[PDB]
Amino acid sequence: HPIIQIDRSFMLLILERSTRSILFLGKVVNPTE
Amino acid sequence: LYKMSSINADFAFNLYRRFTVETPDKNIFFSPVSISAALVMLSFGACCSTQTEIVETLGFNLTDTPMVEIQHGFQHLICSLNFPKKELELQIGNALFIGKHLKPLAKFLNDVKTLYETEVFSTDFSNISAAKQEINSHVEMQTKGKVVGLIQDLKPNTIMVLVNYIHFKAQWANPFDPSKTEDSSSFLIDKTTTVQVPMMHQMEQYYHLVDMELNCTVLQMDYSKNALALFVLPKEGQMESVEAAMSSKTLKKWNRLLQKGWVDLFVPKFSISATYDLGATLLKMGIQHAYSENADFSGLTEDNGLKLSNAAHKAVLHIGEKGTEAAGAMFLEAIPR
Ligand SMILES: COc1ccc2c(c1)c(CC(=O)O)c(C)n2C(=O)c1ccc(Cl)cc1
Ligand SMILES: [Ca+2]
Ligand SMILES: [Ca+2]
Ligand SMILES: [Cl-]
Ligand SMILES: [Cl-]
Ligand code: NA
Ligand code: NA
Repeated sequence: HPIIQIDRSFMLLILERSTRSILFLGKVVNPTE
Repeated sequence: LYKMSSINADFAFNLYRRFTVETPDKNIFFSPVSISAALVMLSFGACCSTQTEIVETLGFNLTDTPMVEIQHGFQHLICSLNFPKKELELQIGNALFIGKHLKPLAKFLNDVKTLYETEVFSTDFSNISAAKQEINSHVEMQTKGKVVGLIQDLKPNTIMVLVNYIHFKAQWANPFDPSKTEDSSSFLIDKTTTVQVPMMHQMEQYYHLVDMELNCTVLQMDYSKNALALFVLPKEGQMESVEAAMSSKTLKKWNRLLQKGWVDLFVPKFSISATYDLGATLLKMGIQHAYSENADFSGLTEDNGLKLSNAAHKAVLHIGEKGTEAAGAMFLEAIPR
Protein backbone atom coordinates (compact mmCIF):
# COMPACT_ATOMS: atom_id res chain seq x y z
CA HIS A 1 0.00 0.00 0.00
CA PRO A 2 1.28 3.50 -0.74
CA ILE A 3 3.06 5.35 2.11
CA ILE A 4 2.17 9.03 2.81
CA GLN A 5 4.67 10.47 5.31
CA ILE A 6 3.80 14.05 6.40
CA ASP A 7 7.37 14.77 7.49
CA ARG A 8 8.09 18.05 5.75
CA SER A 9 6.28 21.33 5.12
CA PHE A 10 2.57 20.94 4.29
CA MET A 11 -0.58 23.04 3.86
CA LEU A 12 -3.67 22.20 5.94
CA LEU A 13 -7.36 23.04 5.35
CA ILE A 14 -10.22 22.37 7.83
CA LEU A 15 -13.53 22.34 5.99
CA GLU A 16 -17.17 22.29 7.08
CA ARG A 17 -19.58 20.22 4.98
CA SER A 18 -23.01 21.87 5.25
CA THR A 19 -21.74 25.22 3.96
CA ARG A 20 -18.69 24.07 2.08
CA SER A 21 -16.58 26.59 4.09
CA ILE A 22 -12.82 26.84 4.85
CA LEU A 23 -12.85 27.16 8.62
CA PHE A 24 -9.05 27.22 8.94
CA LEU A 25 -6.16 27.40 6.49
CA GLY A 26 -2.46 27.14 7.09
CA LYS A 27 1.06 25.96 6.48
CA VAL A 28 3.15 24.03 8.81
CA VAL A 29 6.88 24.65 8.36
CA ASN A 30 8.01 23.92 11.84
CA PRO A 31 5.54 22.01 14.02
CA THR A 32 7.50 22.68 17.24
CA GLU A 33 7.89 26.51 16.83
CA LEU B 1 -24.19 29.54 -0.27
CA TYR B 2 -22.49 27.66 -3.18
CA LYS B 3 -21.41 30.82 -4.95
CA MET B 4 -20.25 32.18 -1.55
CA SER B 5 -18.13 29.03 -1.21
CA SER B 6 -15.99 29.63 -4.14
CA ILE B 7 -15.68 33.37 -3.45
CA ASN B 8 -14.81 32.95 0.23
CA ALA B 9 -12.29 30.20 -0.62
CA ASP B 10 -10.57 32.37 -3.14
CA PHE B 11 -10.34 35.19 -0.57
CA ALA B 12 -8.79 32.71 1.81
CA PHE B 13 -6.11 31.79 -0.71
CA ASN B 14 -5.43 35.39 -1.71
CA LEU B 15 -4.97 36.33 1.92
CA TYR B 16 -2.82 33.25 2.45
CA ARG B 17 -0.59 34.37 -0.36
CA ARG B 18 -0.30 37.85 1.26
CA PHE B 19 0.91 36.11 4.40
CA THR B 20 3.51 34.04 2.56
CA VAL B 21 5.01 37.38 1.44
CA GLU B 22 4.85 39.05 4.87
CA THR B 23 6.15 36.03 6.85
CA PRO B 24 8.10 34.00 4.26
CA ASP B 25 8.95 30.36 5.03
CA LYS B 26 7.13 30.59 8.36
CA ASN B 27 4.12 28.78 9.80
CA ILE B 28 0.79 30.30 8.68
CA PHE B 29 -2.45 29.62 10.46
CA PHE B 30 -5.71 31.57 10.28
CA SER B 31 -9.51 31.30 10.03
CA PRO B 32 -10.62 32.82 6.80
CA VAL B 33 -14.30 32.56 7.85
CA SER B 34 -13.58 34.54 11.00
CA ILE B 35 -11.90 37.38 9.03
CA SER B 36 -14.60 37.36 6.29
CA ALA B 37 -17.39 37.32 8.83
CA ALA B 38 -16.01 40.26 10.88
CA LEU B 39 -15.55 42.40 7.84
CA VAL B 40 -19.08 41.63 6.53
CA MET B 41 -20.41 42.62 9.93
CA LEU B 42 -18.61 45.94 9.75
CA SER B 43 -19.98 46.39 6.23
CA PHE B 44 -23.61 46.14 7.57
CA GLY B 45 -23.06 49.67 9.05
CA ALA B 46 -21.25 51.04 6.03
CA CYS B 47 -22.60 52.96 3.04
CA CYS B 48 -21.60 53.88 -0.50
CA SER B 49 -17.90 53.28 -1.36
CA THR B 50 -16.93 52.40 2.16
CA GLN B 51 -19.38 49.46 1.98
CA THR B 52 -18.61 48.45 -1.55
CA GLU B 53 -14.88 48.44 -0.91
CA ILE B 54 -15.20 46.04 1.90
CA VAL B 55 -17.31 43.49 0.03
CA GLU B 56 -15.26 43.83 -3.16
CA THR B 57 -12.11 43.23 -1.12
CA LEU B 58 -13.75 40.04 0.21
CA GLY B 59 -14.07 38.96 -3.48
CA PHE B 60 -17.66 39.72 -4.39
CA ASN B 61 -18.79 41.32 -7.60
CA LEU B 62 -21.88 43.44 -6.93
CA THR B 63 -23.34 42.85 -10.37
CA ASP B 64 -23.35 39.06 -9.80
CA THR B 65 -24.24 39.10 -6.04
CA PRO B 66 -25.96 42.34 -4.93
CA MET B 67 -25.18 43.75 -1.59
CA VAL B 68 -28.37 42.49 0.03
CA GLU B 69 -27.75 38.92 -1.13
CA ILE B 70 -24.19 39.06 0.34
CA GLN B 71 -25.71 40.16 3.58
CA HIS B 72 -28.34 37.46 3.53
CA GLY B 73 -25.83 34.79 2.56
CA PHE B 74 -23.45 35.57 5.45
CA GLN B 75 -26.31 35.61 7.87
CA HIS B 76 -27.29 32.12 6.60
CA LEU B 77 -23.63 30.95 6.84
CA ILE B 78 -23.33 31.92 10.47
CA CYS B 79 -26.59 30.29 11.34
CA SER B 80 -25.71 27.00 9.58
CA LEU B 81 -22.26 26.81 11.12
CA ASN B 82 -23.74 27.12 14.58
CA PHE B 83 -26.60 24.68 14.06
CA PRO B 84 -25.95 21.82 16.50
CA LYS B 85 -24.55 18.57 15.16
CA LYS B 86 -23.70 15.58 17.30
CA GLU B 87 -19.95 14.96 17.78
CA LEU B 88 -18.93 18.34 16.48
CA GLU B 89 -18.18 21.44 18.67
CA LEU B 90 -18.36 24.46 16.32
CA GLN B 91 -19.21 27.98 17.51
CA ILE B 92 -18.78 31.18 15.56
CA GLY B 93 -20.07 34.53 16.82
CA ASN B 94 -19.42 38.16 17.37
CA ALA B 95 -19.22 40.80 20.10
CA LEU B 96 -19.55 44.53 19.77
CA PHE B 97 -17.97 46.64 22.46
CA ILE B 98 -19.47 50.10 21.94
CA GLY B 99 -18.40 53.31 23.67
CA LYS B 100 -20.87 54.50 26.27
CA HIS B 101 -21.34 57.81 24.44
CA LEU B 102 -21.77 56.52 20.90
CA LYS B 103 -25.23 56.65 19.36
CA PRO B 104 -25.68 53.41 17.51
CA LEU B 105 -28.64 52.95 15.12
CA ALA B 106 -31.41 50.69 16.37
CA LYS B 107 -31.20 49.04 12.93
CA PHE B 108 -27.58 48.08 13.17
CA LEU B 109 -27.93 46.70 16.68
CA ASN B 110 -31.11 44.79 15.85
CA ASP B 111 -29.37 43.38 12.66
CA VAL B 112 -26.29 42.12 14.43
CA LYS B 113 -28.06 40.70 17.47
CA THR B 114 -30.93 38.91 15.78
CA LEU B 115 -29.37 37.90 12.45
CA TYR B 116 -25.58 37.69 13.15
CA GLU B 117 -24.99 36.06 16.46
CA THR B 118 -23.77 39.24 18.17
CA GLU B 119 -23.61 40.20 21.76
CA VAL B 120 -23.52 43.97 22.44
CA PHE B 121 -21.66 45.47 25.44
CA SER B 122 -21.74 49.15 26.41
CA THR B 123 -18.02 49.78 27.21
CA ASP B 124 -16.28 52.57 29.07
CA PHE B 125 -13.29 53.28 26.89
CA SER B 126 -12.23 56.07 29.29
CA ASN B 127 -10.69 53.03 31.14
CA ILE B 128 -8.71 51.66 28.19
CA SER B 129 -6.65 49.14 30.08
CA ALA B 130 -9.76 47.71 31.80
CA ALA B 131 -11.63 47.57 28.40
CA LYS B 132 -8.69 45.72 26.71
CA GLN B 133 -8.64 43.18 29.53
CA GLU B 134 -12.44 42.75 29.41
CA ILE B 135 -12.40 42.18 25.66
CA ASN B 136 -9.50 39.70 25.85
CA SER B 137 -11.16 37.76 28.63
CA HIS B 138 -14.43 37.58 26.71
CA VAL B 139 -12.63 36.18 23.65
CA GLU B 140 -10.67 33.73 25.84
CA MET B 141 -14.02 32.51 27.30
CA GLN B 142 -15.78 32.25 23.93
CA THR B 143 -12.84 30.18 22.61
CA LYS B 144 -12.86 27.69 25.42
CA GLY B 145 -9.60 29.09 26.76
CA LYS B 146 -7.72 28.78 23.52
CA VAL B 147 -7.27 32.39 22.21
CA VAL B 148 -5.52 34.36 24.99
CA GLY B 149 -4.32 37.98 24.67
CA LEU B 150 -6.00 38.79 21.39
CA ILE B 151 -5.53 42.57 21.84
CA GLN B 152 -2.03 43.48 22.82
CA ASP B 153 -2.52 47.31 22.49
CA LEU B 154 -5.60 49.43 22.15
CA LYS B 155 -5.35 53.07 20.90
CA PRO B 156 -6.10 55.51 23.65
CA ASN B 157 -8.87 57.12 21.62
CA THR B 158 -10.64 53.82 20.87
CA ILE B 159 -14.39 54.12 20.79
CA MET B 160 -15.61 50.79 19.48
CA VAL B 161 -14.26 47.30 19.10
CA LEU B 162 -15.81 44.50 16.94
CA VAL B 163 -14.66 40.93 17.62
CA ASN B 164 -15.47 37.68 15.81
CA TYR B 165 -14.53 34.32 17.41
CA ILE B 166 -14.51 30.73 16.18
CA HIS B 167 -13.96 27.55 18.12
CA PHE B 168 -13.82 24.00 16.59
CA LYS B 169 -13.26 20.67 18.27
CA ALA B 170 -13.81 17.36 16.45
CA GLN B 171 -12.73 13.71 16.61
CA TRP B 172 -11.18 11.91 13.65
CA ALA B 173 -13.55 9.42 11.94
CA ASN B 174 -10.52 7.06 12.33
CA PRO B 175 -8.57 8.01 15.40
CA PHE B 176 -4.93 7.11 15.81
CA ASP B 177 -3.74 4.54 18.34
CA PRO B 178 -1.33 6.34 20.67
CA SER B 179 0.61 3.08 21.15
CA LYS B 180 1.74 3.45 17.49
CA THR B 181 2.84 7.05 17.87
CA GLU B 182 6.64 7.34 17.61
CA ASP B 183 7.75 9.69 20.46
CA SER B 184 10.49 11.40 18.48
CA SER B 185 10.55 11.33 14.70
CA SER B 186 12.22 13.69 12.26
CA PHE B 187 10.30 16.48 10.48
CA LEU B 188 12.16 18.44 7.87
CA ILE B 189 11.91 22.28 8.45
CA ASP B 190 14.40 23.30 5.75
CA LYS B 191 16.87 21.48 3.48
CA THR B 192 19.43 20.68 6.15
CA THR B 193 17.48 20.74 9.37
CA THR B 194 15.02 18.57 11.13
CA VAL B 195 13.09 18.83 14.33
CA GLN B 196 11.74 16.05 16.48
CA VAL B 197 8.01 15.55 16.70
CA PRO B 198 5.73 12.70 17.87
CA MET B 199 4.63 10.97 14.59
CA MET B 200 1.23 9.25 14.57
CA HIS B 201 0.87 6.18 12.39
CA GLN B 202 -2.22 4.43 10.91
CA MET B 203 -2.80 2.19 7.92
CA GLU B 204 -6.37 2.93 6.79
CA GLN B 205 -8.48 3.62 3.71
CA TYR B 206 -8.32 7.40 3.00
CA TYR B 207 -9.39 9.51 0.09
CA HIS B 208 -6.16 10.62 -1.50
CA LEU B 209 -4.56 11.80 -4.74
CA VAL B 210 -1.27 12.61 -6.34
CA ASP B 211 -1.91 15.77 -8.34
CA MET B 212 0.01 15.15 -11.51
CA GLU B 213 -0.06 18.77 -12.47
CA LEU B 214 0.70 20.55 -9.21
CA ASN B 215 3.17 17.96 -8.04
CA CYS B 216 1.68 17.35 -4.63
CA THR B 217 0.02 14.65 -2.58
CA VAL B 218 -3.46 15.39 -1.15
CA LEU B 219 -4.82 13.36 1.80
CA GLN B 220 -8.33 13.73 3.18
CA MET B 221 -9.02 12.84 6.83
CA ASP B 222 -12.62 13.04 7.88
CA TYR B 223 -13.89 14.11 11.26
CA SER B 224 -16.67 12.08 12.61
CA LYS B 225 -19.40 14.56 11.64
CA ASN B 226 -19.87 17.44 9.21
CA ALA B 227 -16.14 18.32 8.78
CA LEU B 228 -12.85 17.08 7.17
CA ALA B 229 -9.20 17.99 7.03
CA LEU B 230 -7.12 18.24 3.84
CA PHE B 231 -3.32 17.78 4.02
CA VAL B 232 -1.42 19.06 0.93
CA LEU B 233 2.20 17.74 0.73
CA PRO B 234 4.18 19.24 -2.09
CA LYS B 235 7.01 17.41 -3.68
CA GLU B 236 10.45 18.54 -2.54
CA GLY B 237 11.08 22.15 -3.71
CA GLN B 238 7.54 22.65 -4.93
CA MET B 239 5.79 24.48 -2.08
CA GLU B 240 5.83 27.89 -3.75
CA SER B 241 4.35 26.46 -6.99
CA VAL B 242 1.54 24.73 -5.02
CA GLU B 243 0.85 27.98 -3.05
CA ALA B 244 0.51 29.90 -6.36
CA ALA B 245 -2.00 27.35 -7.69
CA MET B 246 -4.33 27.17 -4.78
CA SER B 247 -7.82 28.40 -5.73
CA SER B 248 -11.48 27.41 -5.60
CA LYS B 249 -10.86 25.78 -8.97
CA THR B 250 -8.22 23.55 -7.41
CA LEU B 251 -10.45 22.52 -4.64
CA LYS B 252 -13.30 21.60 -7.00
CA LYS B 253 -10.75 19.51 -9.06
CA TRP B 254 -9.62 17.65 -5.94
CA ASN B 255 -13.20 17.10 -4.76
CA ARG B 256 -13.73 15.11 -8.04
CA LEU B 257 -10.44 13.30 -8.13
CA LEU B 258 -9.76 12.02 -4.70
CA GLN B 259 -10.18 8.23 -4.40
CA LYS B 260 -10.45 6.13 -1.26
CA GLY B 261 -7.84 3.41 -0.82
CA TRP B 262 -5.33 1.94 1.59
CA VAL B 263 -2.56 4.25 2.81
CA ASP B 264 0.22 3.67 5.35
CA LEU B 265 -0.07 7.20 6.89
CA PHE B 266 2.32 9.10 9.16
CA VAL B 267 0.99 12.47 10.56
CA PRO B 268 2.66 14.67 13.31
CA LYS B 269 1.10 15.42 16.59
CA PHE B 270 1.64 19.10 17.25
CA SER B 271 0.34 22.56 18.23
CA ILE B 272 0.98 25.90 16.59
CA SER B 273 -0.26 29.51 16.85
CA ALA B 274 -0.09 32.56 14.70
CA THR B 275 -0.87 36.28 14.92
CA TYR B 276 -1.46 38.84 12.17
CA ASP B 277 -1.60 42.66 12.23
CA LEU B 278 -4.03 43.13 9.40
CA GLY B 279 -4.59 46.94 9.23
CA ALA B 280 -2.11 47.62 6.41
CA THR B 281 -2.81 44.40 4.63
CA LEU B 282 -6.53 45.10 4.35
CA LEU B 283 -5.77 48.65 3.11
CA LYS B 284 -3.56 47.16 0.40
CA MET B 285 -6.24 44.74 -0.58
CA GLY B 286 -8.64 47.61 -1.12
CA ILE B 287 -10.31 48.65 2.08
CA GLN B 288 -9.44 52.40 1.97
CA HIS B 289 -12.37 54.66 2.88
CA ALA B 290 -13.04 52.83 6.07
CA TYR B 291 -9.77 54.19 7.44
CA SER B 292 -10.27 57.72 6.10
CA GLU B 293 -11.46 60.99 7.59
CA ASN B 294 -14.44 60.57 5.22
CA ALA B 295 -15.34 56.96 6.22
CA ASP B 296 -19.05 56.34 5.66
CA PHE B 297 -20.41 54.32 8.50
CA SER B 298 -23.83 56.12 8.33
CA GLY B 299 -25.61 52.85 8.98
CA LEU B 300 -23.80 52.31 12.29
CA THR B 301 -24.21 55.50 14.33
CA GLU B 302 -26.28 58.65 14.19
CA ASP B 303 -23.42 61.03 13.77
CA ASN B 304 -21.14 58.81 11.58
CA GLY B 305 -18.35 59.83 13.87
CA LEU B 306 -16.06 56.74 13.73
CA LYS B 307 -13.38 55.34 11.36
CA LEU B 308 -11.51 52.06 11.39
CA SER B 309 -7.97 52.30 12.86
CA ASN B 310 -6.59 48.77 13.30
CA ALA B 311 -7.35 45.12 12.64
CA ALA B 312 -5.69 41.89 13.95
CA HIS B 313 -6.24 38.15 14.09
CA LYS B 314 -4.94 35.31 16.22
CA ALA B 315 -5.48 31.55 15.57
CA VAL B 316 -4.36 28.38 17.26
CA LEU B 317 -4.26 24.69 16.26
CA HIS B 318 -3.79 21.30 17.99
CA ILE B 319 -3.68 17.95 16.16
CA GLY B 320 -3.33 14.68 17.98
CA GLU B 321 -4.54 11.10 18.03
CA LYS B 322 -8.18 11.83 18.91
CA GLY B 323 -8.81 14.65 16.55
CA THR B 324 -8.29 18.40 16.20
CA GLU B 325 -9.05 21.53 18.27
CA ALA B 326 -8.68 24.92 16.62
CA ALA B 327 -9.75 28.52 17.38
CA GLY B 328 -9.46 32.00 16.09
CA ALA B 329 -10.55 35.58 16.69
CA MET B 330 -10.57 38.75 14.73
CA PHE B 331 -10.45 42.32 16.21
CA LEU B 332 -11.48 45.58 14.43
CA GLU B 333 -10.78 48.89 16.32
CA ALA B 334 -12.40 52.23 15.66
CA ILE B 335 -11.59 55.76 16.75
CA PRO B 336 -13.25 59.13 16.20
CA ARG B 337 -13.45 60.01 12.60
C1 LIG C 1 -11.39 16.28 -1.67
O1 LIG C 1 -11.34 17.71 -1.94
C2 LIG C 1 -12.30 18.47 -1.36
C3 LIG C 1 -12.19 19.83 -1.50
C4 LIG C 1 -13.12 20.69 -0.97
C5 LIG C 1 -14.19 20.17 -0.24
C6 LIG C 1 -14.22 18.73 -0.06
C7 LIG C 1 -13.30 17.88 -0.59
C8 LIG C 1 -15.37 18.50 0.82
C9 LIG C 1 -15.87 17.10 1.21
C10 LIG C 1 -16.65 16.52 0.01
O2 LIG C 1 -17.25 17.18 -0.88
O3 LIG C 1 -16.72 15.31 -0.12
C11 LIG C 1 -15.92 19.77 1.19
C12 LIG C 1 -17.15 19.94 2.08
N1 LIG C 1 -15.16 20.74 0.55
C13 LIG C 1 -15.41 22.07 0.66
O4 LIG C 1 -15.75 22.53 1.74
C14 LIG C 1 -15.14 23.04 -0.42
C15 LIG C 1 -14.86 24.38 -0.06
C16 LIG C 1 -14.62 25.31 -1.08
C17 LIG C 1 -14.75 24.88 -2.34
CL1 LIG C 1 -14.44 26.08 -3.66
C18 LIG C 1 -15.01 23.61 -2.77
C19 LIG C 1 -15.29 22.66 -1.76
CA1 LIG D 1 -14.73 29.38 2.78
CA1 LIG E 1 -8.48 2.81 11.76
CL1 LIG F 1 -15.20 28.21 1.00
CL1 LIG G 1 -14.13 30.75 4.39
NA1 NA H 1 -22.83 58.87 17.47
NA1 NA I 1 -19.74 47.39 30.12
